[PDB]
Order: sequence, then C-alpha cells, then structure tokens
Amino acid sequence: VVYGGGAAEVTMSLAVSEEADKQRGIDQYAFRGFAQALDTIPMTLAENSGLDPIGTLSTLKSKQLKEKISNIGVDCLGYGSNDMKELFVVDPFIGKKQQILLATQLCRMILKIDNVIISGK
Amino acid sequence: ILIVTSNQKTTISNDGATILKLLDVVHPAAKTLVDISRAQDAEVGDGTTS
Amino acid sequence: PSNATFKNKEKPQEVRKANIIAARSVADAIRTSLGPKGMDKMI
Amino acid sequence: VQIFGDQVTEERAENARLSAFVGAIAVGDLVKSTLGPKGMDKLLQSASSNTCMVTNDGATILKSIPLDNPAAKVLVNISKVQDDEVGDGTTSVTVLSAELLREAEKLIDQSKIHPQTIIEGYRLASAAALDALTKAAVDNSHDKTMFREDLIHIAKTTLSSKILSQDKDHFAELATNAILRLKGSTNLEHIQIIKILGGKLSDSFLDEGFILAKKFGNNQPKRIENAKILIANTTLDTDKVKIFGTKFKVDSTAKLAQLEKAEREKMKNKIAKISKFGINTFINRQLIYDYPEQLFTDLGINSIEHADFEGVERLALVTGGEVVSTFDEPSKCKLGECDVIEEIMLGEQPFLKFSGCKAGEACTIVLRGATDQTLDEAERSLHDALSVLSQTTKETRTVLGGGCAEMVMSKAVDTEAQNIDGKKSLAVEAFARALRQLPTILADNAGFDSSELVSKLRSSIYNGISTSGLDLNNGTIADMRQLGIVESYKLKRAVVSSASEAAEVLLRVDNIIRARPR
Amino acid sequence: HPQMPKCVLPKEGSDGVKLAILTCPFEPPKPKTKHKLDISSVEEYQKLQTYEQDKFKEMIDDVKKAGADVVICQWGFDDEANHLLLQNDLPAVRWVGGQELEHIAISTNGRIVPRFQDLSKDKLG
Amino acid sequence: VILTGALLGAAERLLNKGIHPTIIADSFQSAAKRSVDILLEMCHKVSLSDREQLVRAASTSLSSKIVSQYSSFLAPLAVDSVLKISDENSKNVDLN
Amino acid sequence: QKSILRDAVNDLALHFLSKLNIMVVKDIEREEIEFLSKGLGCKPIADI
Amino acid sequence: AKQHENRLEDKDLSDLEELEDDEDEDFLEAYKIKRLNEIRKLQERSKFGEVFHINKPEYNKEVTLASQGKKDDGGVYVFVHLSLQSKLQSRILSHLFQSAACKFREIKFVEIPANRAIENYPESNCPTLIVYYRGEVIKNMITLLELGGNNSKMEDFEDFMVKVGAVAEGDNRLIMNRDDEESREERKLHY
Amino acid sequence: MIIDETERSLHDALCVIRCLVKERGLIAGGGAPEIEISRRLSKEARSMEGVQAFIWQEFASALEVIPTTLAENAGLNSIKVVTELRSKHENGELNDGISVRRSGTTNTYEEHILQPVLVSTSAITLASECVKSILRIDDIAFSR
Ligand SMILES: Nc1ncnc2c1ncn2[C@@H]1O[C@H](COP(=O)(O)OP(=O)(O)O)[C@@H](O)[C@H]1O
Ligand SMILES: Nc1ncnc2c1ncn2[C@@H]1O[C@H](COP(=O)(O)OP(=O)(O)O)[C@@H](O)[C@H]1O
Ligand SMILES: Nc1ncnc2c1ncn2[C@@H]1O[C@H](COP(=O)(O)OP(=O)(O)O)[C@@H](O)[C@H]1O
Ligand SMILES: Nc1ncnc2c1ncn2[C@@H]1O[C@H](COP(=O)(O)OP(=O)(O)O)[C@@H](O)[C@H]1O
Ligand SMILES: [Mg+2]
Ligand SMILES: [Mg+2]
Ligand SMILES: [Mg+2]
Repeated sequence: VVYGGGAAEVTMSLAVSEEADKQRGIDQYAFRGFAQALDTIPMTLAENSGLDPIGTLSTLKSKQLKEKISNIGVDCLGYGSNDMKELFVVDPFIGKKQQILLATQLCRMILKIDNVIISGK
Repeated sequence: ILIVTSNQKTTISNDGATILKLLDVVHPAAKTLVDISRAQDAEVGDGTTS
Repeated sequence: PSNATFKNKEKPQEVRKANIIAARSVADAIRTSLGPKGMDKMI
Repeated sequence: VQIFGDQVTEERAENARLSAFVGAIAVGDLVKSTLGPKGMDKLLQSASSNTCMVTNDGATILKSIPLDNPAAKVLVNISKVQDDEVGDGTTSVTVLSAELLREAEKLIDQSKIHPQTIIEGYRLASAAALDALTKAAVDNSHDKTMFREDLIHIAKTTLSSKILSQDKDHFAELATNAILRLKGSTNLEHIQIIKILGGKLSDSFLDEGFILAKKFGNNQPKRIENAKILIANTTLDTDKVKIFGTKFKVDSTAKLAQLEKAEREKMKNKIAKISKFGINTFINRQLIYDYPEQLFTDLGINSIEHADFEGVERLALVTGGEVVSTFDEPSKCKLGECDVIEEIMLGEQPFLKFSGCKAGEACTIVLRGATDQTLDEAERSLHDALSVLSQTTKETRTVLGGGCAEMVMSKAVDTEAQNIDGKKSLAVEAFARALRQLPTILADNAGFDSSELVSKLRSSIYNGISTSGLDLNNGTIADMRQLGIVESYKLKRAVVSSASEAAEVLLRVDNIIRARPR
Repeated sequence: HPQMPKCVLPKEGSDGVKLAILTCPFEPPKPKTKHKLDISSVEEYQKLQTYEQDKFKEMIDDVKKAGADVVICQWGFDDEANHLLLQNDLPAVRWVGGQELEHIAISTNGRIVPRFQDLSKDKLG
Repeated sequence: VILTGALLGAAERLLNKGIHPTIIADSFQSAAKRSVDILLEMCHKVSLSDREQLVRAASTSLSSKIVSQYSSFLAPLAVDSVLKISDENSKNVDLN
Repeated sequence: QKSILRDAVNDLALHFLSKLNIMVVKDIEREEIEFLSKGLGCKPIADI
Repeated sequence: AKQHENRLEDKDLSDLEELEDDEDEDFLEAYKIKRLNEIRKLQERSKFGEVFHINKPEYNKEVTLASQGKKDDGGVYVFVHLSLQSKLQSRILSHLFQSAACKFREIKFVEIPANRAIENYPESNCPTLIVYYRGEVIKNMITLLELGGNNSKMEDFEDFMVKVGAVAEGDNRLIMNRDDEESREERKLHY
Repeated sequence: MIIDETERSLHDALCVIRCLVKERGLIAGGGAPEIEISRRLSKEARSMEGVQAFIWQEFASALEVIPTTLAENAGLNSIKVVTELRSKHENGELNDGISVRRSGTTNTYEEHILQPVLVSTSAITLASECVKSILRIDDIAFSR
C-alpha cells in the first residue's frame, strides 16, 4: 500500500525535480512539466480545502527535501498535524499507479493527433 | 490522424490502411491510393503510408 | 480549514479565463508576423 | 470551448446554486398552506381526461404535478418514500427540508461559511436532536387501557388536518377499534374501503364482522342460519384437465355423446366432493359457470363468484378457515361459522354483510359522503391514520405533539451550540431555527400571531417544564397532556432523519447538467 | 400463499431447514415437442383423472420423503399445488429469478437437483 | 343544486366580511343539523298502504315531466308496483 | 341464453321443435336471469 | 395500363389456366412458372399448423428464437396468447388461433396461460395478444374491445393479420378476397 | 327521446315512493319547508349573539330562493308572493305554501302537494357538505 493525499504526489514531485536537474536539454524542461503536473493534485486539494497553495506547496517541497519520511501530505479536514500516521488514511499502490499510467499513455495519443475530421450528424 | 465518420464513432489511427477505409472515396483516381494501401496491408502489412 | 473563506464566487475566475484565451487567440494569429522572418497578412 | 452540445443547459456555481434553493422555495411554498389543522386543501386539475383530485397529502400533491426542476425531484422522491414508510408526515419533510435550505442560503451568503462546514454542524445538531427525541419519549403498551387511549389521541392528531377534523371524535373509535381487531398483524391489505354515495360524513358506522360488494347466484336463497363458509381458489369453470395437449380423436359420434356425458359426470363428481363436507356457502376466486351453479340449488349451498385476490385473504381471516382446493381429506381444514349471512343495501348496490364470525382479523371501513372527491380524501385520510396506528403496534414509543417535539429537540441543539468552537456553531443554530419554523407556520395557517406564541413557547420550555404546547383553538399556550395530543416516535425520527438527508444532498451540489430530452 | 407463517424456525434436531431448490416447477409433466394425446372413450377419460391425482400424491410423498421444509422453483406452482403444500406445513416461494436461484445454493452449501427423482438428503440446504 | 349555489352566494359576501372559511363551514353543518331536527317534528307518519296519500304524493312529486298530465293512471301504476314488495323493517327496496 | 362461444340453435334443432309446436328465443342478458326466474317462477336448467 | 396486368396479377395458378386458349403460351407459361415457384416457397415455409401450447422455460426459445427464423432475412411472425380460462374473450381468441392455424401454416400460433406468463400480471389485463418478429415486439395488443369485443369474428382477426404485415392484402386465403364460388358464378352469367 | 324521459320519470316516482316506505315522514311542498326553516332559525339566531349567528341569518336568507324561483317561473311578483309567505306563517305552522294552478298562496294539504322528508333532508345535508368542500379549496394547480 501507499499513503496518498498529496504525500504521494509531493514525493513523486521532488523526486522528479532532482532527476530533472540531473538531466540537460529538451528533456529537462519536460521532466519539469511532469513535476508541475503532479503538483496540481495537492494544489487542488489545497484549493478545495481553503488552505493557501503557496504555504502548502512550499511546506511540502521544503520539508520533504529535508526529511526522508514520505507520508506527509495535504490535511484537508483542518487537523493541527499533517503527519498521516495518526490520521488513518491508506491507499493502494495499484490504484495510485494507474493514475499516472493511464494518464501518460492517453496523452501520447492526444498529442499525436494532427488531422481532426468530425462528420456532422 | 483523427477521423469521425457519419455514424459518430471515433477511430484514431497512424497507418494509412484504415484511414483510407474510413473516408469513403468518391473519386476513382483517389481510390487508387486506397486500393494499394489495402493491398499492401493484405500482402505485407508495412509501408502503407510510404 | 473549515473556517476558511469560500468567497461564494467562481464566475469571476471563469470569465477571466475566457478573456485570456480570447486574448491569446488573436495574439497567436499575429505571432508569425514578427521579425525579418515575418509574413504579410492580406485582409 | 463548447463541451456539451446543442440544446444542453449547463450551470456553474452561481446559476447551479440558487436554482435549487429557489426550487426548494417553490416546492415549499405550495405545501405551506396544507400544514396544520387549519390548513387549506389544494385542488389538482389534470392536463388530460379532465380528471380532478382533491387531496391534502403533500406526497400526492407532488405525485401529480409535473416538476422539471432537478432539485424539486429530490423533494418529490422523499415524500414518496416517506408515504411508503409511515404514510403520514410527508408535508413536514418537505417544509423542514425547504426551510433548512432557506437558512443555509443565508449562512452561505451572509456569514460566508463553506457548505461542508454547514453539514458538519447538522451532523452534530441532528445527533443532539435525536438524543433529545429519544429521551423525551415515553414507554407504553404495559397497560392496555393506556395503549387504547394513546391510539385514540394519535388518531385525533392525525385526522385533525384531514377532512375528518370535525368528526374525529367518532372516527377515532372507528380507527382504533379496527387496529386492535388485527391481533398484532401489521398489514393494510386486510382493510377494505367501500365507496358509497349519499349521506353525510359522520354516517360512517363500525361494522361487526366483514362486509363486501358481491352477490348471490340466480337461484340461491336470501337467508341461511349458521352457514358454514368455504373458500375455493378452484376452477369450477371448464376445468380442462391440465395436461394441455389433450385432444379428442373420434371415430364415431356415439362415444362422443358419452364423452360429453363423462365431462358432465366429471364435474358432477367434483361438486359431489364439495357436498361431503356439508357446507352452506361456496366462495370461488373466478367466475362460476351455470352448470355448477344449478347443482348448488338442490344441495342447499350458496354461491359467490369473482372474488379478488385480496378478498380471499380478507374473507378467510375473518372466517378463520384456510383456502382449500383439493377437497380430498375431510379430516383437516376445519372451517369457521357465521350467524347472519343476510345481505343489505347501502345506496344502489347490495353488499353481502356478515356478522358473528370466529375472528375479526380483517375489517372493512364503510364510508358515506357527498362527492367522490370527498371520499377520495376520506380514503387517503384514514389510510394515513390506519398506517400510523398500525406501525404504533410494533413500535411502542411515542412523543408529545402540538409543536412541543420541535422545540424540545431544539433545546438540546441550542445547549450543544455553545460548546462547539468554529464557524459550524452558526450552522448548529441554523438547524435550531429550522425546527422553530414549524410551529411558526402552525400559527400562520391558524391566522394568529406567530412571533408571540413562538416566543412564549420558547421562553416557557427553557424555564424547566417540557409539557407545554400550542393551542390553536384558543390561541395560547396550554398543556398537551390535557388536550391529548401525542404522536409516534418513529414518525418524528423519520422526519428529522429524512430532512437532514434532504438538505445534505442538495447542499453538496456545484454544477447542473441537463441533457437533451427525448 | 399469504396464510403461510412469516418466520420459520427449526425444530428439535437438524437446525438447518433443508432448503430444496428446484428448476422445474410444480406442473404436469409433458414433453417439449408438439404433441396431441389421443383420448379414447370414457374408460380413458376416467383413467387420466386418476393419473394426475396420483401424480400429486406421488409428488407430495416425494418431498416429504426428502424432508424439505422450504421449496423454491423458478416458475409458479399450479393452484391445486399451492394448497397441497400448505397442508403439510411446507411453505414455498415461487418465481425466483434464474440468475437469483444459483446464488441461494452457494450460501446454503447445497446443489440444485436436475429432476425430482434424484432428490435426496445430501443435496438439501 | 339550487340551494347549494345559494349558500355559496351567502358565503360570497361573508368572505369579504373578515370571517374565516372554516367558521362559515361549521356554521352550515350546525345549522343543517338543526334543520333536520325541525323537520322531524313537522313530518307526519303514514300507514303501510294508503291510496289517498301515496297516489297523490306520486302525482304531485313528478310535476315537471311530459307524463305529469298522464299521471292520472301512472301514479297508481307506481304505487301498485312498490306495494307488492312490503316489509316491516323498512328495507331499501331494490328496483331491479 | 346468448352463448356467443357455442352455437345456440341450428336449422336441424329448430325443425324438430317446429313439429312439437315449441317457440324459442335468443339474446338473453346474463343479468336478467334473476328477473325471469323469480318472476315466472321457473328455475334455470343447465343439464339435460 | 392495368388491363394488361390484370391478366396475370389477378389470377392464381388455378385461374391462369383460363387464359390458355385465349392468350399466348409464352406470355402465360412464363408467369405460371413464376407463380409456381412462389407456391413452392410457401410449402417450405409451412413449418406450423397447430397451436403450440407452450410453457415458460420454452418461451425464451419458442417465442423469440422463432421470431428470428433463419437467423436471407427469413423472419417469422409469432402470435402469442396469454390465455385465461375464466374470461370469455380468451376462449373466443383460442378458437380464432386454431382456425387461423389450419389456414396460415407459415405463421406460428402460440398459446400459454396468463397466470404462468408474467409474475402477478393483472388478471383483468389479459387476454393478451403479442406479435413477435425477428425478436422485436411488433404489437402489444390489449383486450378485444378494439376488435369488436364479445362479438369478434374470424373476418376481424384476419384483417388484423394484414395490418401487422403477417399476410399480404391480396392473399387468396383471406375471406375478404376469397369470394365464394356462387358469387363468381353469378358474375360470369351477368357479364 | 321521450321514452328515455319516461323511463327516468317513472324512476323518480318509484324513488319518491321508496323514500316513503323506508322513512314514514311526509311533509308539504310548494315552498313550504324552506320558509319554515328560515322562520324557525331567525328566532334562534338573534338570541345567540355571535358571529356564528350572523352566518345563520345569511343561511336563512339564502334558503328562500326556492319560492322565489317558483314566483319567477310562474310570472308572479316574488316580493308580493314572498310577503304573503311571511304574513300567513306566523299563525300557520305547517302546510302553508304556493300552489301553481291557482297562482297564489293556499293550504297545500287540501290541494295535495306533499313530498317526503328525506328529499328535503338530503338537500340541506348534501348542500352543506358541498359548501364545506368548496370553501376549503385555495389553489388551482395544473397536473398530469
Ligand atoms: N480524510 C482525509 N485525509 C487526508 N486525505 C484524504 C482524506 N480523504 C481523502 N483524501 C485524499 O483525497 C483523495 C480523494 O480521492 P477520491 O475523490 O475519493 O477518489 P476519486 O477522485 O476517484 O473520486 C484520496 O486519494 C486521498 O488521498
Ligand atoms: N527507428 C527508426 N529510425 C530511422 N528511421 C526509421 C525508424 N523506424 C522507421 N523508420 C523509417 O521511417 C519510415 C516509417 O514508416 P512508417 O510510416 O512509420 O510506418 P508505415 O510505413 O508502416 O506506416 C520507414 O520508411 C522507415 O524506413
Ligand atoms: N389538534 C392539534 N393541535 C395542535 N397541533 C396539532 C394538532 N394536530 C396536529 N398538530 C400539529 O400539526 C403538525 C403536522 O401534522 P401532520 O398530521 O403531520 O400533518 P401532515 O400529515 O399534513 O404533515 C404536527 O407537528 C402537530 O404538532
Ligand atoms: N304541484 C305542485 N305545486 C307546487 N309546488 C310543487 C308542485 N310539485 C312540486 N312542487 C315543488 O317543486 C320543487 C322542486 O320539485 P321537482 O322539480 O319535482 O324536483 P326534482 O325534479 O329534482 O325531483 C319542490 O320543492 C316542490 O315543493
Ligand atoms: Mg510500420
Ligand atoms: Mg397528518
Ligand atoms: Mg320531483
């Protein structure tokens, strides 16, 4: 299992950013687009919960880069602690994996389309 | 290439074999490219666009 | 948290998005007319 | 860009919301006049076949009226299932659900509180309300005299809003006596509603035994003393033999005449099997042909044909016997007995009246009135009364009515409003004002001042006493135990639970997607 | 039939109610193919009345031999058949969907009989 | 029918006079209930069969139809039709 | 009686009754059997 | 124009022989071979001819599979009858099925009790006549007040079969077109 | 057409006699019982002193339409005829009413204008129940 709720996403994100730095050229900018694309999920949870996305995103990026513990995410119910060990939240690995696989595999098909013919009914 | 026929069913493809099959061609001269594409698809199965 | 201000209004940000896309549509029409490699536009 | 298609209405976060609330206001203002004892009945005119319908029940008003609003369809369905569960109190669900959204409209606009925060206040407020409703109840059924009196008060409280409000002193005896005759069996199919034109509303009389709209045969007598009753789900019709696929091959018509003789001898032996018991009447589910009908003449047996499926169980339970079809073994299947089998006439249609049966587990409510619209109101009125009193047999706990249940529930909600920090405490108070708005509406329909009686009732109950209520006849506060106003515990529990879920569904909305109609 | 008891409990031993599940309903036996039964003079007409009357007697003895307490079929029983079950304190449900019939046997640790001649104690619920 | 419309005409002006409809409705039910008791004192009982009263009552009760002037022989026809069915319990005589 | 399902009379049956000087009628309503039986005092017949 | 078409169109294989001496052989025999082939097709399609008293398990096959027939879209019409012996109209409709079954052998005539057909279907609703064709319900007919009610006749039932497309309008088996021999005899004398 | 009228006409004659055999009461006609109920309730109304009494005055006034309608159909002046109904009823307690043949007021029992009490009872009773149902209506909403 994993621990989602922005945690997973934030983790993934810092990972990608470091790797992006280890990459030079047209590829780095990409990796950066994949990093910022993963950040939209916890920012959406921060937007719906009313918390500031600036303080929320900056705290997760700064904290997760410092500490190696990767189960801290966006607390939407307004608790005082963001550590998800105490909040009783668990998600499966096969479920969170398919979000990235079916998304990145679809968008390859969406980007390849050049000619778009729509026969009016 | 994204094609949508009159029956409103999407069909996305890269090879020219089924793209030309979806577009019902009226002109006989343009049907020559469609016949060789299906013939190349039937015989070999590669190079239908080239 | 629950005490946060919802602000009751999503129509303003949607109208601003409609204006930005409408403004970027015509801005991208004349993007290829800049520099020595620009192209003329006959209207 | 355009994402839905042609002729598709879409709304986003300011047209989506405030379209359901105004729909909740639109559906609530209709049923506002129908609430209470002094409420006015609404008349529904159909669009086709010029069919009119006079009805006071909020569920039936919403059944017939078309409503294309999606938010109003939620109120249409919750009144339907509330009529399915209890049968009474559908108007209170629609009023309380609309006023909860009316208050929440102000909390979203004025106080600027998130919708999810409003629900969290309603969860704690609803829990405190049901806990006060559980503690405010009182046990019953230990003394049959008190259980008899409480059903009379529940029948008076239910029929006070319907057309039987003036004659509820007489109809309360008719309503409560039929329920005690059920012997615990909770089912409404055992009660018949016979429509008779003529007379006045108070002419409805309690029947001893069971009465139905059937008729004797052509040759049968009028009166038989101490008649044994039998019920056949049989086919005394052209029986055929059931191995469908039988045909008759005939070489000569000599044996075909003897074959038809065997068919008449086959049914003769079947009617001879009936006479082994020595019954005095014979009740069949379907039509009886003439040749069986002539055979009951010399044997001294009455005949009743074309009995409904419900009428079989409704007559068998009063008789006490069981439905028999084989007629093979006379040892088992002991039949009942009835003293008076003489029919009577009420109007232009004769009805077979029975009297002096073994058991009265099924009943029949004879009604008299002027217009069929009044009889339809009489049917729906007593159906709500008998439905509430029937479920009171299985669920014993009750609660005081007259608006005291709403205010005593809001007392614990207001008590638990102070110790809750955050912005949801205002939503907890919004739930309290929703409970207060029900007795505010009871005073409006009666034509008296609402702010004074609500203020006097609210200040009186916080002093320490919890038996006060609204007396709309005199227009002042009085003791509900003296007037004898009490309702069931499951009714108000279902109303508060359904109204809490009603506001929860419509408050979790942000967009409306209305596809193209067929 | 609505006169049957609502709640059915077990008696002194064999706490399982022995739920018998059936595919073929309480009906006269006949083949699928089109057929016409040639009925002769009055001797054969009176004989077939005893045939079906002995069939129901053979039917109720077969169920009581198996010792079932609840019987369910996918199709409705005949009328006469609805009363014959009610006499021996043997309730029945009728018209149980075909897709719904298979799920009942799995929970009850039983198996559906194809016909009534193979009915025995081991295959009851 | 005539009377009803008349009482609705009485209730028409009473609605303008600031009286509730339920008070107007209950007043007619109490007034109608008293009206029955007044006629029960005024009505006179008759015998089981009386040609002087029944024939004259049947003729003067039709009073509007085409056969009212033919009632010299049809009013005895109606009395003789019902008198064949007689009972002391005052049953509802069926016209079948 | 009316007897829409099975033929009430035919030319053969009318001929035998014509010699015996017996009148016959058809198209009798099922509801009027009570009136004819109780009026004329004749019980119905449904078997020979 | 119609005078030339009435020689062939308005004469069956038995009536076409009248024009053997008058009309040309090649003109007549060319059409007789055509009409003879049509008669052979009806004989092969005559898979029925008596009322199929069925039961439910079977409905899922007899009523519907048949309606598909060969599935050459060889569709087959299947008239179902939800019988109820207590009703008077049901026994009348059962007689019409056996009468029509002896004539129209290509059309399937199905009968079943209404109590065994649908769970708790109202008894009042039946006698119910359903017409299947290629698995689809062509007509869900209600009680026979439309077809005269208690006074329903064989002529009214045959007219209903023409409306649903089960029998052609100019079919020689229909009583509307099947004029009596005495009727045609008077026409020839008065001609 | 008149044969259909003669059927329902004789149905009224059998039904009127059916009212007499089921209930032995017999009262006069020709505007007799309508004025009696309005006269007897007028004395009882003034002694009550309430808003219910004011409704009973209109109940007594609206009940006088039956002899008023008889005056208009006969062509006589309603006020002159109804004035005679008031002048003769304080002494004549019953059987005083209108006779159409002479076109005036006379003793109806001598002229043999009688009717059952159940007819007038059902008229006053059913009329009050119909007004009870109509006045409770507040809205006219279209439905399916
Ligand atoms: N109580 C909670 N605390 C923290 N995170 C939560 C909580 N509830 C839900 N989440 C997060 O919000 C996400 C919401 O997913 P959900 O909306 O239920 O699935 P879907 O998006 O398919 O409808 C989850 O992946 C989870 O990580
Ligand atoms: N990995 C590669 N590197 C370079 N050239 C390639 C590669 N793969 C394919 N090609 C060339 O590009 C062309 C691709 O043909 P393409 O249109 O992709 O497939 P098809 O011809 O079957 O539709 C071929 O002519 C091939 O010579
Ligand atoms: N006689 C009465 N006196 C005071 N209040 C009453 C009386 N009868 C009913 N009520 C009040 O009317 C409210 C709703 O009554 P109810 O029977 O549910 O009407 P409806 O069936 O139209 O919803 C109850 O909450 C009750 O307190
Ligand atoms: N011969 C008569 N003279 C005076 N008044 C009559 C006579 N016959 C009937 N009436 C009056 O006419 C009124 C209406 O009677 P009628 O028209 O016969 O009622 P319906 O036709 O509805 O039975 C009665 O109230 C009665 O008093
Ligand atoms: Mg390739
Ligand atoms: Mg109520
Ligand atoms: Mg009259």
